[PDB]
Amino acid sequence: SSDDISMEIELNSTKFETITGSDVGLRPPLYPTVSRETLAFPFGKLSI
Amino acid sequence: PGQGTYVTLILKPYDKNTHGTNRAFTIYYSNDATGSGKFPVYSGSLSV
Repeated sequence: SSDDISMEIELNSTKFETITGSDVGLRPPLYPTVSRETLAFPFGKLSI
Repeated sequence: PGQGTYVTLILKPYDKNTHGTNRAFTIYYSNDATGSGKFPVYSGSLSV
């Protein structure tokens, strides 16, 4: 699940697409496969 | 610390061909006006 999630802020005319492959080397695994376990994807101080 | 960048490097698993016989590696950086020397920033054993 490298580069799987990605924030893309739209400005008034432009946009800037970042991605967690460009941010986070910490990778929440789908194992704990046992049901209803939710995950997290922190973006540290996204200076737009 | 100061001006600088983070780089997280994903490396291929071991090949007998392109990695030589040593399964380990070391990885340098420089400035680089080429020939000014290059600093060892990391050393490690690559995996199969």
